[PDB]
Amino acid sequence: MFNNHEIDTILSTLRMEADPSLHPLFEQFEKFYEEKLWFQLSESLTKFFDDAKSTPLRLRLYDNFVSKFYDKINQLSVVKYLLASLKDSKDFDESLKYLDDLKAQFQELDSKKQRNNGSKDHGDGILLIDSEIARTYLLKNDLVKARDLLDDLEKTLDKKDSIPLRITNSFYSTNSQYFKFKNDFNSFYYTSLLYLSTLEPSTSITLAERQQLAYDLSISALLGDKIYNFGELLHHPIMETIVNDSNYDWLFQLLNALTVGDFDKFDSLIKVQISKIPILAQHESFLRQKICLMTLIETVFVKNIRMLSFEDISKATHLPKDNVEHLVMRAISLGLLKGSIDQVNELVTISWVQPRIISGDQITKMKDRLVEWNDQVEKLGKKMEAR
Amino acid sequence: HEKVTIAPLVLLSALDHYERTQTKENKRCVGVILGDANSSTIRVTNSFALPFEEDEKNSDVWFLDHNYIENMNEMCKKINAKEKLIGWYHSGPKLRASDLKINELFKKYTQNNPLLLIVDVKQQGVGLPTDAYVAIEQVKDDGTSTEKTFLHLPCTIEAEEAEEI
Amino acid sequence: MVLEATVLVIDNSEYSRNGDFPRTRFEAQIDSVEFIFQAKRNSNPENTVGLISGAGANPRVLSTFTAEFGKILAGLHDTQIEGKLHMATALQIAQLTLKHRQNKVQHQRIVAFVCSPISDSRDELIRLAKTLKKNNVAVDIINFGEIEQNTELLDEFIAAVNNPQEETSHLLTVTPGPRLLYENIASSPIILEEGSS
Repeated sequence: MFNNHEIDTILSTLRMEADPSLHPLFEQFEKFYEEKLWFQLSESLTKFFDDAKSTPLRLRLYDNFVSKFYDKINQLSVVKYLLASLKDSKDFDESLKYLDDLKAQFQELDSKKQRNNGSKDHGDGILLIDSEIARTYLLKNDLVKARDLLDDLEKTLDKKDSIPLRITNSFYSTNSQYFKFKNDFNSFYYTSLLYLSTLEPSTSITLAERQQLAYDLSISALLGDKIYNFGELLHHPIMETIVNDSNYDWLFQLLNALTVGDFDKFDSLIKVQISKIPILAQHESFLRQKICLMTLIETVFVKNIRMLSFEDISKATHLPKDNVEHLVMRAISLGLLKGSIDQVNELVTISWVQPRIISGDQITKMKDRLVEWNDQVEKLGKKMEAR
Repeated sequence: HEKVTIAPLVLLSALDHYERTQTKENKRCVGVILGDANSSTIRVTNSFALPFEEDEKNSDVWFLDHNYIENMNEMCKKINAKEKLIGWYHSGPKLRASDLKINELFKKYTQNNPLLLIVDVKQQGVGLPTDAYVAIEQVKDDGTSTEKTFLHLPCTIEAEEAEEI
Repeated sequence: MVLEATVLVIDNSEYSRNGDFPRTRFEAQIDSVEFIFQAKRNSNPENTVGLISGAGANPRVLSTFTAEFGKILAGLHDTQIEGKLHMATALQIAQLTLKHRQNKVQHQRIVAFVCSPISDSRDELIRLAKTLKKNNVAVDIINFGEIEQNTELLDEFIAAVNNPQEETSHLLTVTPGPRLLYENIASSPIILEEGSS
């Protein structure tokens, strides 16, 4: 409707008498495009509330403003939504014109400065080039050429700095599909962890991102192993605010399945769709054996007992003692326990380096044993005050 | 290894300014250190005083002169030109968070690694209340973000031929 | 009137980084602020202008008290491109700044350049306004571009400080348009009451 012309007129008139960037033929075209309230392009502060609609092919007219453009909003605001609205366009020719043809040293290093960035406020798109090359070629090339695109990127990340952490989101979004094309998801799980911490700032705080992120966190935590098993599911319950079923309900049963460890609960967990991956069969016994071990480690540690045996370990995992010795060693190399399991003695020696977070049940007795037992040293040291 | 060696004149020079303006009770006195160190080992001998004031209710209130305070360093440059700015020292009795936000402004004038000491107006502890800070980017396992934080290192009091006896 | 120490507070927000003025905004602001520094330098021999940035994600500090514009250039070429103006926190720094003057014979007039609207309430600035009459210091408010899209939140700030022109409470207003950026001083009373040109 007329919301494009009316709102832009107020902000422009209070600054410029006549629109410097808008050509007098293009001024009427602002409200002439669509029938909706918000169109596919805008300027200055009005552009902040504007985003892409369907296929913003009219951005060429917005790029046509160069000379007098900076008299309204700074000249570096062109590339803000230029490549943001084309994210759903998926075109190779339109990407090369805004990346390779953009090059560097255009007008910005002559009469102005350069803040790099470019997707917020006003910044130059040189830093935007190296960030968007990996996304455009993500669905084009394969795992071979995908490594060379990360070399010019990761090295650029350490070469220059940016205040917003959103630049890692595009870095983690590329590695998300890069690790998805592979087999082992261990690297895919650690990638989504730092991606969630960067969701708090701007650049799409909407809940549409949590829908696709919950699907990544469900598969990453299933076949990945870093900290506990399900312990990271209750830290950020962003999945409870989105669709419950369609692969999102597997984490509902997985929460109470690992605490129990019954085979009947696993039938509702894995289905025919997820059972076509051979990696699932390997980590099916890795999740249950670890969560049953985490309980035994908390159980074995009371006061003086650092040592387990082959009884409670094999009965909980329902596995023969011959394999269990070598199956824990796969989790031993992860930094859990440094102990050395014996054979003839049938006793598990445990050197426990594991942090084991989520405290507060122990701290009642744990913290008091660092005072009352330490007070025994203070009482016995009062007889040393002679000199 | 990085070991901060502090001259006792630093504590005595600031103690005079605590009595003059009656600066105490959650009032920080900012200062700058001096020395020549091209290695990881930091040698702190001479020190200056920065006329800093803050608010107790608002920890974001800070005012620090950039090139106006450096006139003391220019006057000292003609005295000793071998020593330059290797860092800075604050008070921070409750350890205000204002130093966590901006590590650039203090590093701009100090080419050495960022260093932040603690001189309390009290300093009455029998232990070692004087603490050193190194501001770098350290990975945190808390699950929030990895940002610039303080790195604690042990320090001591310097003894040379002048002040030993 | 007499020896004074100007406290300069500019606005680094996105409205100062654009071309809203139909010649140049931030390019000619380097000269206009320098011309004001040179105008007070010829009127009084003692000139110290602190440069405090009250915008860009909490208030910052660029330059400090100096007698030459060379040190001011270090803050003129470096401008933060994000953040907005925070009046509440930046004023509390300016209140403590009033006590950092050298000699009592040097007066103080706070000069603030506001390029962006603020969300701070007026009642918070009323209790903070009594510090001007306590230290017997002046204040100068230059605002352009906010009055068009927003009301004046510093009008009541002058009401509690209202005093005859021989002490403090000097209110200024600048409206942009088809003009010159240096010419904006002519509409302000600061250019008047001077016998030098």
